[PDB]
Amino acid sequence: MREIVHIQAGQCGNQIGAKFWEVISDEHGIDPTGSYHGDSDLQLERINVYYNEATGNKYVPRAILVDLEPGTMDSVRSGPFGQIFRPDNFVFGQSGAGNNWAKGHYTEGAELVDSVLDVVRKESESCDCLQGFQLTHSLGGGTGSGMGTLLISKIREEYPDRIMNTFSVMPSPKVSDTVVEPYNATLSVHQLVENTDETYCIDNEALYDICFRTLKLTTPTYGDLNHLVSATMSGVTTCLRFPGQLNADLRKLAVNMVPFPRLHFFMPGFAPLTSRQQYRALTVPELTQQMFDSKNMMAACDPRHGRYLTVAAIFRGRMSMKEVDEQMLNVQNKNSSYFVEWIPNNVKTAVCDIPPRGLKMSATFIGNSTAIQELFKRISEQFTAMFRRKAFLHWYTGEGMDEMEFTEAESNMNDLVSEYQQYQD
Amino acid sequence: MRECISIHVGQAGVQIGNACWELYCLEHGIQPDGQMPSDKTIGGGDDSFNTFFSETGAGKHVPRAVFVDLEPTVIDEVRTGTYRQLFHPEQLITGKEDAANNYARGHYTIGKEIIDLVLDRIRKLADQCTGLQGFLVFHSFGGGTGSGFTSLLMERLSVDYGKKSKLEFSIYPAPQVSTAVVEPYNSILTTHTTLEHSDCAFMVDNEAIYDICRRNLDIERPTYTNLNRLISQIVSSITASLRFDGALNVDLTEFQTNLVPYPRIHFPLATYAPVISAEKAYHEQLSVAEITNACFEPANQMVKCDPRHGKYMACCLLYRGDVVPKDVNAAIATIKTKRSIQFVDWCPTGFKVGINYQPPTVVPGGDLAKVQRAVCMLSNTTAIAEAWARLDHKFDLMYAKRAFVHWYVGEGMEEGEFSEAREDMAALEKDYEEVGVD
Amino acid sequence: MEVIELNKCTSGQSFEVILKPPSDPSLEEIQKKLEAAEERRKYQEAELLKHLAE
Amino acid sequence: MYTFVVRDENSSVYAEVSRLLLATGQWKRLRKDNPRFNLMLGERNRLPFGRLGHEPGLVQLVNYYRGADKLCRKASLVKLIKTSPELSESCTWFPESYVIYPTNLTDEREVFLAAYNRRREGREGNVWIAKSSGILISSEASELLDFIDEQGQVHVIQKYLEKPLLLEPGHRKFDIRSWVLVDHLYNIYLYREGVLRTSSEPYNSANFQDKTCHLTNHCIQKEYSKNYGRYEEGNEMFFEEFNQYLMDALNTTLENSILLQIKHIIRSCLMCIEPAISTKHLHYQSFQLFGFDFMVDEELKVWLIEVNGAPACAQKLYAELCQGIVDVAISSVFPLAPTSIFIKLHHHH
Ligand SMILES: Nc1nc2c(ncn2[C@@H]2O[C@H](COP(=O)(O)OP(=O)(O)OP(=O)(O)O)[C@@H](O)[C@H]2O)c(=O)[nH]1
Ligand SMILES: Nc1ncnc2c1ncn2[C@@H]1O[C@H](COP(=O)(O)OP(=O)(O)CP(=O)(O)O)[C@@H](O)[C@H]1O
Ligand SMILES: Nc1nc2c(ncn2[C@@H]2O[C@H](COP(=O)(O)OP(=O)(O)O)[C@@H](O)[C@H]2O)c(=O)[nH]1
Ligand SMILES: COc1cccc(C(=O)Nc2ccccc2F)c1
Ligand SMILES: COc1cccc(C(=O)Nc2ccccc2F)c1
Ligand SMILES: [Ca+2]
Ligand SMILES: [Ca+2]
Ligand SMILES: [Ca+2]
Ligand SMILES: [Mg+2]
Ligand SMILES: [Mg+2]
Ligand SMILES: [Mg+2]
Repeated sequence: MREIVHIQAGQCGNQIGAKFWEVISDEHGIDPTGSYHGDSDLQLERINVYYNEATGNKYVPRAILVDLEPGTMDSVRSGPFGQIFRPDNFVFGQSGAGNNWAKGHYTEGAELVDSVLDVVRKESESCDCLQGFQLTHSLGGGTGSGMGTLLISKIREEYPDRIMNTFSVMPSPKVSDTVVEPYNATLSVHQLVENTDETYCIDNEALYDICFRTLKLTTPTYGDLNHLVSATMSGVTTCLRFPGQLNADLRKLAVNMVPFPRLHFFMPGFAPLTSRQQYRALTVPELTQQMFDSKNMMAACDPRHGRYLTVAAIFRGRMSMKEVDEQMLNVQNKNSSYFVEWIPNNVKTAVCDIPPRGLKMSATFIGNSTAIQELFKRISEQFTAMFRRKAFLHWYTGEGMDEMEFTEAESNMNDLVSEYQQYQD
Repeated sequence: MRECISIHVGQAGVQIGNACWELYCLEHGIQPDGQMPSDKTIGGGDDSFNTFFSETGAGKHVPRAVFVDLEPTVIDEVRTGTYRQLFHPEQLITGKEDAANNYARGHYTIGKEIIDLVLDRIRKLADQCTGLQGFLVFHSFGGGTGSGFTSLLMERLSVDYGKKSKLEFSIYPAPQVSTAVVEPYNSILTTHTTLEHSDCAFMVDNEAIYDICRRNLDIERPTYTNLNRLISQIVSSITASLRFDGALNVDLTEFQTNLVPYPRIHFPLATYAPVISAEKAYHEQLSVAEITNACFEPANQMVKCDPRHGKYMACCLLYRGDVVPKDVNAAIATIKTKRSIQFVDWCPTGFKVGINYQPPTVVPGGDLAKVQRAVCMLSNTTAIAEAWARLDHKFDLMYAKRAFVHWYVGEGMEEGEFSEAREDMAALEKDYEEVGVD
Repeated sequence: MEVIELNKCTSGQSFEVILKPPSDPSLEEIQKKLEAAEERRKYQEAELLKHLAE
Repeated sequence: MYTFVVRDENSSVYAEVSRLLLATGQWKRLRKDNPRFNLMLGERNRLPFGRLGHEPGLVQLVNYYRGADKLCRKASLVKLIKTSPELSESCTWFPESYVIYPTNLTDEREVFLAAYNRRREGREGNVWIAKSSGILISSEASELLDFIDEQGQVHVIQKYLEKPLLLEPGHRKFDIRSWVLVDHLYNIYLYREGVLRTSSEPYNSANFQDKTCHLTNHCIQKEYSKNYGRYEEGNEMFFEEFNQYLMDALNTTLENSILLQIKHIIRSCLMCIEPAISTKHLHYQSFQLFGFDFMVDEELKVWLIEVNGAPACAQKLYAELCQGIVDVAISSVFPLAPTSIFIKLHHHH
């Protein structure tokens, strides 16, 4: 019984989190009311990892919904699987955060954080043996970014020896809501550098390009983007939600993916990504090639611009595990220039027999690459183009922040970039 | 009669232990419920099999075994498995969260809080023994529990049972069946702290077992069940002398006397033949000469290495099945005139031979075919030092960058323990080179 | 090629063939190591809490 | 795409093999410490054979046979010939040799003297040569033994061929170099092209002090000889000229008079150590290029001088031999997407 507590905060965090619970509920056979209706015992083997079991054989997600405005969580409560969440687990204010990191982290968010921790403590007290937490949020807004990182800081103070992982959506000028997103993202990234064990970097720029170029979606929407995130979150959590020769908790996976404490920002990837030729069988070679292809990556960073410290590949569906090893060993032994040679056997493969809904087989890619530095450089440069003119700072100084805190977050992220660069050479 | 207590640590130790005791029962005619019809002494006896099995008043034969794991999922298999009735709950110890492949977590953080409970359970088994010989310890090198807790346990066992021998069955890490990159760290940390507490250690390289399963059993992708059944056959061949009437390796002390002239160099190479696929139409039965000759082919060694380029310090041949001394000696003469068998000048050039007439037992539905005769050679070669050099080199690559070191320091281990353990391994490699130099 | 120490029983036999002649820490100390590592964990955790308190 | 590493920057032979591999567009060179290689062009000394064949899914091959140094060491070769029944102490194609350790350190001092005194008493030629892995030629055992004690490494004293075959005109000594390639299947291939390293000075039996007419080394002739390059360019006569000479002068051929013995010697040496170094059932594979050095006496009997484990090649023959290495040694294990230049010396494995 290795329970995980899920937290979703802000608009982005709650909309991606909702779809995540929609997808995995379908895979485990949980209907919108929490009743089980599957046909395989593998569905219930590890169900308690993400679901609590209530009276009447009902399964309730171990999820806490957080926001500083009601709108998004009203939509969740009225959505497809809205009724499956615990009513007491909705914690929300009315003020909003105005896409303002300071409001989420220091003012509005500070008034609500204690009530969120009460629910978190309630979910944790009922865990036989809590592994750790996972947070879904964006870094470009105010609630998920500002209050999300505030929540991480107070969760680490109370549960210092528990794993803290996040799925973090990084802002991009191509899919943007406001101009202050580089400010909010730079402030958050430093919080994550310190207080998370694993952070999956989901770049809205990559999500957009995949929809526009690969999926041939003329005008991508946030929904189209969240389909990619749902599928990716299901792939990264597959091994914990189903049984197999892989007996790994969050800490074991962290111990084998993070060689240096601050370098824990991952590039996720998924395959296939097919446009509506959608019935064609996808061979193992094709799954492997695409899974390592940059165009299937979701961090908007070119893996050929850096080096892989560690890689984890998860294959789902009925397939030849012999042919899997052959193709995996093929990709490594054919591009060993992009793998650091001072971490032997740093490419690990994991298989799962249950494929996602509507797919014969799939593959999820989790890379700890120094190329991720290009993402932090992009944000850093957008931050500095504005901060050198102190543009839009009054939104933040009005909440009590000083310019010094920005200068320190600027330097903290340039230090992070410099740290990736040394290991890339 | 003198008792032997088996200790199974971590997933590797526990799953291999489960396969061995399954095989032990099949070899001694013990049913899953513990009954043993051929045992005419109900509720006691000092027979050979009694070294591994105690007896209750009701006639149950209970393994002299403790299983220890920091998470319960693997040991829960034993609790609800075919042989659940063999053991009682006091023999199965499980924590709630494992060492996360972190030596420091198993040895220090978690080991400190569970060591005393594990010793208490072992003491209860020891109190049933009239003349305990010592312990057989099964564990992996790579796991956080198999590496970290085992080394702590071995340190304490040397305190609480100073005059008892301790043998090891250790699983050497192979990337083909591992998802962990830190196992070189764990292997070298546990070897350093266990070296002076172990009288004789049989390393099994998962790489070797993996390739034997694919090559000889025609398994395209062997599983832990395939690997463990083959390993339990090798283990059974090694411990048979303790469980059956005989005169060779009759007690644990004799393993050191016959295989380990130098204490630190206590890692004998195991070679086993024949391994024949059960799915075969029907295999030609190999002769004594052929299976004996097979003991000098690298393809059936428990650790891939080249004994042609080392020196031998000791050599035992353990035969099971239809084998007579006449044919063993005739085969040995043929192999000397053909093979490259160089003993060290301060050791006699000879072989100790043991023959058990009962052929190998095969688990029904298993992968191994019933053979009329089989042999396991235990030779203390300097060539096994190739295995340490491989492991130490991977250690050096990661430690030069301090990759993953913070995970260990975070659990209270000092960084100096890495270099302390590495320097000890360097001295071990130098000891091998001093013994096998021309 | 000499054979020595031939022993025979109903379940097997054993012998030796010669082809050619030749030419710890106390319980107290283990507790200190364990407690020392525990103290280092405590110190490191206290520094984290101090950091979070600031 | 195959991958190889280069761990010997001084090998002219495998510097060309590496140049050819890359030219095929189907081989990629990795950093010398990258373990994910198919082929290793290893270092000469302390090559880590123990780390080969442990990479999942990679068939690995190395250009050196582990244990072949027994054949390619001065003292090692002598011990092997005397102790191996296949070669026996009565081996007819190897000069009487002895392993002598300097007194400042088994040893064959007395055995050598016993044979030495026998020749001195029998009026027979008693000229011996001392060398190690720095050569002295003398007819007095006192000088030979004293010269070795002044050194601090093992030496070998073997009988000096006092009746060498002398080329005309010039009246000059020579030796024959043969390149042999043993592949992973332990096939023994003899390169069809050999080279005679000739001395450009007249052979003088009444003066072993001047070692320029006695040592046919390409470096000694080009440094201490005053007729270097007179009769043949670079004191290198090739088989076509030598075969034409043997016909004109001795009314015989190179195949009949010499090559039959050379092929016999090669097979005998390599078959002897095959059980010790074969990689047939090993987790990795080996091949290796050897340089056999022979001497011919005036009776047209061939004598084995030494075996070189890391030989160089005659400038004119680098392209053909190196290509031949890629064909039978490398591509035979890693095929790509004639009239062979080698002579296969058949044998029983
Ligand atoms: N031969 C064999 N090897 C195993 C088996 N189980 C695990 N291993 C190997 O053991 C190493 C991993 O260590 P484990 O024993 O699984 O870990 P542990 O001892 O339980 O310690 P934790 O980290 O707390 O889980 C890897 O090299 C595996 O390949 C098994 O059943 N048979
Ligand atoms: N027993 C012997 N009788 C006559 N000449 C001999 C001899 N031993 C050596 N030589 C001469 O010495 C020369 C080289 O000797 P040797 O081969 O032992 O040194 P070396 O190994 O440094 C040269 P290489 O390795 O390139 O063949 C040969 O060309 C040969 O002419
Ligand atoms: N991928 C994705 N990104 C989103 C979604 N909603 C908002 N974003 C991004 O999140 C950032 C805005 O933060 P938001 O979550 O709306 O602010 P918050 O409610 O205060 O946490 C911008 O970078 C948006 O592009 C969504 O549904 N999917
Ligand atoms: C001169 O060009 C500039 C200057 C300053 C900032 C940016 C920029 O890219 N802004 C941005 C990036 C991600 C999300 C929202 C954003 F507003 C561009
Ligand atoms: C919130 O973050 C999470 C949640 C659940 C699982 C993981 C994870 O890292 N899983 C994993 C990594 C490598 C290989 C196989 C795996 F299953 C991360
Ligand atoms: Ca307020
Ligand atoms: Ca009895
Ligand atoms: Ca002891
Ligand atoms: Mg918004
Ligand atoms: Mg475990
Ligand atoms: Mg030489």
